[PDB]
Amino acid sequence: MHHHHHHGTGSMTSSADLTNLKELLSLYKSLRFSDSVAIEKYNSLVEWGTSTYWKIGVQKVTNVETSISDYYDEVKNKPFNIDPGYYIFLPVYFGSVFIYSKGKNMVELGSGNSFQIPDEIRSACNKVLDSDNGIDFLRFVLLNNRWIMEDAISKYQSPVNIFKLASEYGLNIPNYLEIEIEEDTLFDDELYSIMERSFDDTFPKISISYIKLGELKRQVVDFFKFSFMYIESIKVDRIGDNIFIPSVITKSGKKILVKDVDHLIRSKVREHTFVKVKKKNTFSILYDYDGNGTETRGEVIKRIIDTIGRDYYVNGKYFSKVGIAGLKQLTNKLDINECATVDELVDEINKSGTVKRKIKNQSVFDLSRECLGYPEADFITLVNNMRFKIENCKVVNFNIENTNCLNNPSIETIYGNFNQFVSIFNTVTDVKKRLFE
Amino acid sequence: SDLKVATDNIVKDLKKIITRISAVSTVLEDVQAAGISRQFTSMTKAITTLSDLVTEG
Amino acid sequence: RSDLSDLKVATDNIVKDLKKIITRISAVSTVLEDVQAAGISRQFTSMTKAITTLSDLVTEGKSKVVRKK
Amino acid sequence: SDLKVATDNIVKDLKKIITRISAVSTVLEDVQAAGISRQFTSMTKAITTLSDLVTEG
Amino acid sequence: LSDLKVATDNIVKDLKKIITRISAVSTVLEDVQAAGISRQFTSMTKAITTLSDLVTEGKSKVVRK
Amino acid sequence: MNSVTISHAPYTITYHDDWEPVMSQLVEFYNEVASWLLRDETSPIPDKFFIQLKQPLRNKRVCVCGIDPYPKDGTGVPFESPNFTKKSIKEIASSISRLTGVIDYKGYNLNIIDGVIPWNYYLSCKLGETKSHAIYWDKISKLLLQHITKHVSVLYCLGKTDFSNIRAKLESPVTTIVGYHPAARDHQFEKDRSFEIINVLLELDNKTPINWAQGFIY
Amino acid sequence: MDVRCINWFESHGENRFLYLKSRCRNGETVFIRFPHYFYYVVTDEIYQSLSPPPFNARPMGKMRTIDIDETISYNLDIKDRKCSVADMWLIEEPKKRSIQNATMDEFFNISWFYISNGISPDGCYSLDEQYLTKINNGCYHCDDPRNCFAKEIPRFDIPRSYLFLDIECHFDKKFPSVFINPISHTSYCYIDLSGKRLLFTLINEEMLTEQEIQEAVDRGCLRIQSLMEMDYERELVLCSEIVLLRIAKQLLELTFDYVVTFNGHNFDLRYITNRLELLTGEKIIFRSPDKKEAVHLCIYERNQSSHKGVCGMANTTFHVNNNNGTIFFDLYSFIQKSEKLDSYKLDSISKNAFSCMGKVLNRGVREMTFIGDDTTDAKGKADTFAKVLTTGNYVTVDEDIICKVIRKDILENGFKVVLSCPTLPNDIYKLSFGKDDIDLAQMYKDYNLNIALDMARYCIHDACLCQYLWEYYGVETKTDAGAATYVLPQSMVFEYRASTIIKGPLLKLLLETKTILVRSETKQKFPYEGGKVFAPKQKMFSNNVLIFDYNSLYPNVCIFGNLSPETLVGVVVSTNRLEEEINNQLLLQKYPPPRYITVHCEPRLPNLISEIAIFDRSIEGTIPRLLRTFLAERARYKKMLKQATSSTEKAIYDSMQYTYKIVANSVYGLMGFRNSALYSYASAKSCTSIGRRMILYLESVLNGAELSNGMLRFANTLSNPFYMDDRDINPIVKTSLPIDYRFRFRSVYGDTDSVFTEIDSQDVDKSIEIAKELERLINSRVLFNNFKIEFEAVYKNLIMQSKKKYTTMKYSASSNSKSVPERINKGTSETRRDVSKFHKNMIKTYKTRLSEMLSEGRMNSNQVCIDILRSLETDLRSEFDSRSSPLELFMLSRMHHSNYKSADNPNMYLVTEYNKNNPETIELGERYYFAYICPANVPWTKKLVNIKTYETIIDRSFKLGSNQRIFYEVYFKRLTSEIVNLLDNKVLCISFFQRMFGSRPTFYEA
DNA sequence: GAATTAAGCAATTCGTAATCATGGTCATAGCTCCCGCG
DNA sequence: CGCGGGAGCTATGACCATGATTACGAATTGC
Ligand SMILES: Cc1cn([C@H]2CC[C@@H](COP(=O)(O)OP(=O)(O)OP(=O)(O)O)O2)c(=O)[nH]c1=O
Ligand SMILES: [Mg+2]
Repeated sequence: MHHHHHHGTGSMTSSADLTNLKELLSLYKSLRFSDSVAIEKYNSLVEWGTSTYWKIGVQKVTNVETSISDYYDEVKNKPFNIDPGYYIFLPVYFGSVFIYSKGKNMVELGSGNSFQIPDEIRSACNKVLDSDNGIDFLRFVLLNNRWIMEDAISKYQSPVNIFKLASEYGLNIPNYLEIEIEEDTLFDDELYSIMERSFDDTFPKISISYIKLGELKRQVVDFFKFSFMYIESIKVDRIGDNIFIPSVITKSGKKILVKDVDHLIRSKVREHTFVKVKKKNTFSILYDYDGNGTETRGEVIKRIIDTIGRDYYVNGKYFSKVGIAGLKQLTNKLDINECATVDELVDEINKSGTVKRKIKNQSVFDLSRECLGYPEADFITLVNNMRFKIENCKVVNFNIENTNCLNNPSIETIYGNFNQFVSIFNTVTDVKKRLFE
Repeated sequence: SDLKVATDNIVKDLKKIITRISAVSTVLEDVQAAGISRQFTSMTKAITTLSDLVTEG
Repeated sequence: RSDLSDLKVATDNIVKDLKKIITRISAVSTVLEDVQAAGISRQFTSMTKAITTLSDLVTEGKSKVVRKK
Repeated sequence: SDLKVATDNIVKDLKKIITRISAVSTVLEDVQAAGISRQFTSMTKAITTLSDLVTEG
Repeated sequence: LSDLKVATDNIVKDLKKIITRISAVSTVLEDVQAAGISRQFTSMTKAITTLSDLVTEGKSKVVRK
Repeated sequence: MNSVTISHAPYTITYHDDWEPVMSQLVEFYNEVASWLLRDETSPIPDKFFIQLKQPLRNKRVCVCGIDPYPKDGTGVPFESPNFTKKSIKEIASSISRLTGVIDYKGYNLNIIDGVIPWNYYLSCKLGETKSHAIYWDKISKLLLQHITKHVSVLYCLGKTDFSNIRAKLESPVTTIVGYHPAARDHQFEKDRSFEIINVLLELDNKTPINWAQGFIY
Repeated sequence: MDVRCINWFESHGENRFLYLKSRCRNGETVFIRFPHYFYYVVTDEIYQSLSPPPFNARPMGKMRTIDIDETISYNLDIKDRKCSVADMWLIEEPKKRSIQNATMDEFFNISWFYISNGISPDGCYSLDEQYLTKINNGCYHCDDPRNCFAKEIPRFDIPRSYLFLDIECHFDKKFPSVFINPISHTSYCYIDLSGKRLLFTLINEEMLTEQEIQEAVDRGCLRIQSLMEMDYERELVLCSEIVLLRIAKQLLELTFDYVVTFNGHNFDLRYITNRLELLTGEKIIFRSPDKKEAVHLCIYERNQSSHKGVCGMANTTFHVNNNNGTIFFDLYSFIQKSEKLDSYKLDSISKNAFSCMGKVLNRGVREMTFIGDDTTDAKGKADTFAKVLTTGNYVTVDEDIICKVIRKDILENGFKVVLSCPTLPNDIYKLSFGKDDIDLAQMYKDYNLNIALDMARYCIHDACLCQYLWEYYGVETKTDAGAATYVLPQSMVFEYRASTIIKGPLLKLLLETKTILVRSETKQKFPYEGGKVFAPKQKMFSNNVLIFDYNSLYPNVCIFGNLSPETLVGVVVSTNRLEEEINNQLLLQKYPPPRYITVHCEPRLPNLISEIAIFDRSIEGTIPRLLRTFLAERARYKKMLKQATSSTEKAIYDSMQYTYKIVANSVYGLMGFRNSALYSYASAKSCTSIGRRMILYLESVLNGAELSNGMLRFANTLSNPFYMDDRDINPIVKTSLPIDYRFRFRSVYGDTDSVFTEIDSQDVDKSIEIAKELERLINSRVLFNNFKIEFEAVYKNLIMQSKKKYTTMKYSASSNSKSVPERINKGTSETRRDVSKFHKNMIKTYKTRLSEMLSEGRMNSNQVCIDILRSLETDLRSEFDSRSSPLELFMLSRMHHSNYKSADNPNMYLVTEYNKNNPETIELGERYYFAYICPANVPWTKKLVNIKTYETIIDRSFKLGSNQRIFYEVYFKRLTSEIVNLLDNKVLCISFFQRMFGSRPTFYEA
């Protein structure tokens, strides 16, 4: 009524509404760069703006093609002439490109999925982001489970000083060649080899990107030749406590590097066949492409697991193995001293308050899954098709109900390792009962 | 039995051709895969004419 | 095998090999028509088995490269 | 015993062809005569290649 | 038969099939030579010789002059 | 810059070409209400009821909407005071001075800003009375404000009670900001930060922000 | 000082006064003023830390403050819900005060005035005059409402005054404009404080010639020149329009208890004040009871947005800016909110309301003499019809032909009416007050004295028809119970939706139970499952179907499970079956099944696979106590419904108990509603989950249940679906039925709480008494705690199109074999408002034909389909060519709103094009008539595209042009579609649907 | 001048629009033979 | 005798028109 307005209107003109609108604008300017949490926050702010004002210029997004090509351009395989000036040279690495935007997460390029990172690297990323707020995102590279901070694209500040600051926080860093060319120089391949050896890295450097001080939208430079050589076999190489990298082997003996297991599947490579490969002077880079096989993704994974070994399974970007999971793997996951008994284990966690708080924060199932190094979705799919007998939060008997998930080789391999999962799960359950009850 | 050993040599040579297709077909571009697909359609229509010849007589 | 670059020339080479085998089976068909018109009695059960197995081989070699997207 | 009866039927069809050409050959006229002559030169080129393939061993 | 157009047409048309079958015999002979089986071509050589004699009689008969 | 003829005391309406789809309906509505409207001594004179129709609408992206002219000394342009004695334009100038830092000004004018059309919903009122001519200007106000919100990106309304139903007076959705009146008690227009909200909502629509310092009169 | 509260109302000025309009036993209207405060509830530490002291602060006692925030837990270490027990204070200031962490701010100051002072708004009070200070004559000031309103005497009757008015305005166009078109007639039903019901119509003498004025004076109509000459006792008074408007101003300025109109705030009163401001400059001045402030009548919009979708504006109501205490009541808005009808124009409401069956005594050439009494229709139907017929002029017979009343006679127990009707063959006919067979604009063109007196009669019929709709809908009793129950002012009762009318008794119980509900985290909405709707097992039912329905299912669920936002212990979710089974085991050992109910729900998120909500039943929740209050109100009005004799009183109390039922279902729905203060996603989700288990349990006992030798055997045991209880679970249950009865029961349909139990018998009486035994035995052995079912009806010839779409003959529990059954349509084409009258009539005709062809049983179903589709083709071609059915048979209805996800929606564009092109405007929430109109030269169109572009809004002044026609193919396609869902032989149906409408028909799948 | 509302979901039908199956057509790459000039 | 120009044919991928499927909102109603 006239004590209650012609229509109920909220406080649409407050400083909180202005802050929400400015946050909505900032998330709109970084829609292609953000994690799914910031996309959902953007959609919540769009819904608030459409409820608050009758229309807004921005709309809800359902799927976003996560690409960072706004600050890049067309890569040229041909030699070209440089412009004079002061330049900032960067190496481009082989591994999967990740971005650490203002959404505080590690965002995978081409999928937009937030990827789980170690706590020290995440803490260094928060220190870098809280040091200066002008940075749009941190271009990260994941190769052989090594988080190196390739680039720090900032809107207002020059990227030279942030790199040593990140190296102070324990972030892995590349070497830099900040030389004023000041003349027209043609990038021959011999100069490219000089530049790559002047980067002084044994890590696989696949392209070179240069930054101008007075110019944004930096350009990546790649010289290569497309090749097709014969593949003898696909082998694995140990890069961690449990994870393995894929690496196809030629008939001659050259090792073509594979980006991830997803790169191995997506190229649809099998033995005794040719591959679409980029050729470099130092090493070999398999090109990123979608293979033209008639088999599906699951059949490709079946053939790959049947080739490299039955005890390997697809664990995110890497192959993880099956072995005996005792107390030493639990102490390796908990990053503490090795213990032989449950008593020494709970005493050691009683010594370390940070590990004890970590055990509080995440549940028994998550601790037992991360100790075994299982993937999240595949293990959830496996356990959601099994049956359990529980006595005092312990698995005294397990049996699978639906065997249709066993067609996945990863799920079948983890079902083979499920006895060790039961052992680790009961051990972690006993640790939780003894420490906090 | 000249036709028998002739078709046996055809089977062996085409086995070599199909394993080379299996070697190169994952990484083919669209236009050359289109060309080899027209070649395989000519393959199929020629063999169905051969099957009609050996069926009707 | 070994190392190759610019695989379109190898594609042209194996297209030429398919041209050779297409002319070969056309030769077989055009002499088979003549030997059937000659009036000789022939038993082609094993021949029919050979054509059936070769057609299955052709289908198996085709099915990897038929459809895009 | 298929190639010999095949070429026997071929040479019988060519016997019929040569007899009908000799029947109609009281007049031929120049351009069609040059056409069948150049087809005959291509045919005897094929015959010469076949003779090379049977004498190479 | 008037104006000899149809006669010339259907003797040109048959010669294409004849040279196709001749190249067919050559190709299947290449196939059975590359298969690795041992064959003898004595009666084939006799047929080639008498076919060559009759077709060079045809060469002597075909000329318009 | 077309013109039409009406039967009552303005006797003509000079209007921009962007006002063309709503003029004949405005002519018939004003012809039916004007003989009752013009008995009262209106707060702008009848010759300046339709000054804002001379303004174009394609270049405007922001509508600054009041419910009526000032009860006295209305000049036909909304929120315009040559004497600069009106309270509403004084608090508007105070808010813009707090936004931009321009404190050395003689007056303010929302008409001289690019992309901003100042609007009165009801185009007149009786002298000394607020919303007294809503009776006469209801249909015209609805028609002309939907015509504005077809063109502008952001509609800004200066009254909580006056424009609570402005989402019902319009039917096509536009970016609507129902703000506090400048003469509201407890200084809610002093705590109002709506011009920044206008600029941010323009940047959300990929539009040029309003440089609010263009309205200052030195 | 004995008063009865009529209306409560706040001062419009800045100095906030709360007023009571009250009436004593002698008939004196007494006004009581109160200082209206802004009420805030703070803790004791906040109260003593207030640097400005409160004007008034009262101790509310030690009340617990519970954080109602729903946190899911992946383990069973749920932290206890944050209960902060503290002394709380009721802070009162005359000005609004922003207090940090002030709780219970969702309630209004008026509800806080009522409940903290113990005042019932529908209450009779002996006021202590030592707390009353007299301001002027009739108005008192009460500084202390606690002790003055302390003696609550029982209710006594008061002489309420009323002003029912309708006006008639001239119009050359389709609609009057207040600037050019005058008011022709203003009719009034004046009801004085002495009970004197005065009926008078003021006729504008400016629209009549002077000879016609003198002729009406000779006929007896009074000529007046001012207000002093005006007599309310004269039935017909002539005046100028200025004198007419000053009489309207004088009447509306009177302190009536109710000024009631139909569409009068939007049109009649607004036209009165606009024309009064135009012609003479005066304003209708409402003054305060203490006369400190005086406001003018300005009709203000109140626009409701929807709470679903994009939350666009969905409804607008119009109200009077009045502060004298008169409840200016628009019946149009009230019946819009309360009823669900095709049209909300006054003729449609009068047709649906005042319908009576009347038999014929005399037949003539042009006159038909109907009589109606307690034998022709139900008791009170004919008395209501006679009351409407006292001022009525036109009666519609069988809802299609309009007959003028020639002579009228009001009997003792009914009516006697002579109607200008063609001779009709049947003995009884439905008499209703529907459409009028006049064209008002044409009568305004050739306006003479006889047309003026006829329109004065129609105007006084409309003004008294406001009174007849006021008494028919029982707005007096509904207003009183809304003041008592919802704890609201009487003018504020109907003009608020669920949340507001919850906020009163919820505040009452929150003060009673010393419970405070607060929120810290953001409320998040997820989609949750609703009631479980079983598929119909059969398309036809030749057997009797017993209907068992839970008595207030979702309220009884929430009371049974103690489903409240604060009694939720926690929500336990699991992403995997290992953690699900571990949480299941520690759930059974941790929470005892008697004290805690663990409700298994579907997950709110895709990664979760289980979701169990635990509710503590040790302390009764706020939502269960609110539901107990509303089911107490519904039970007492159901008891008043069973004790009601007249049909109008039965309709009133049925609407009253249905209103309390919907309010209880809204206590449910507000926990599913994210913007509500009582939002508990776990509680609403658990309520649907428990109700789903209740329908599965009642189905499992009833499906496959057989009766044998007087022993009732269910298919499954009588186990509680949630835990083990002390009652017997044995399905073998002793009846009170004879041994020889051996029948089988099977469930064939279910819908949320209803289960459709098909008994193999066909006798009505035997099925009713066995179903009564089933209801008694289910309520005694099958059901538990507050769960009760009742047996409503036996469904003979139950024709079910789909889920929620059925047609049946109702044999109620109080009915028998010899009692006539009523035809219940539920969701079929006859009930849906987007279905035309031609569509409804043809579905009824062809359903009767299909029932005849299935009851004959002598020919195959394919021949039945052939003959029905041939008759359908003949009828459709005859309607397409002859076009004998008028536009009225094809008028579809739709409500106008702005709640559209697309700004370019065709419906809203159609209404805005209508509002641009026409003087009549369609408001938000208005139901308008639209029809598919195409040019008449267009032939039978096979493929139907751009169908919404052919929609034309039909109003009362719309005439179908010669160049235009009804686009028959759309209605025919929908009609043929529902018939081919009725029929078998699907291939022939596809073939006929392709040869008429060029498309594949959609068939329902069982 | 401001002042805060606002029940849930299930299920069916109907119109509209995006998506896809089927089919017709249209450039287009083989493709293969005829004609011709050196 | 041998290879280029040309022209009819023959599929063949690509593109577009038309109709059937399905998601998707709206309206409505059962609850
Ligand atoms: C009608 C309606 C119902 N509900 C819910 C709430 C309960 C169930 C069953 O209610 P029903 O009317 O069948 O019977 P019910 O009211 O439960 O019991 P009665 O037979 O009316 O006593 O549906 C609702 O949420 N909103 C509504 O408008
Ligand atoms: Mg019920």
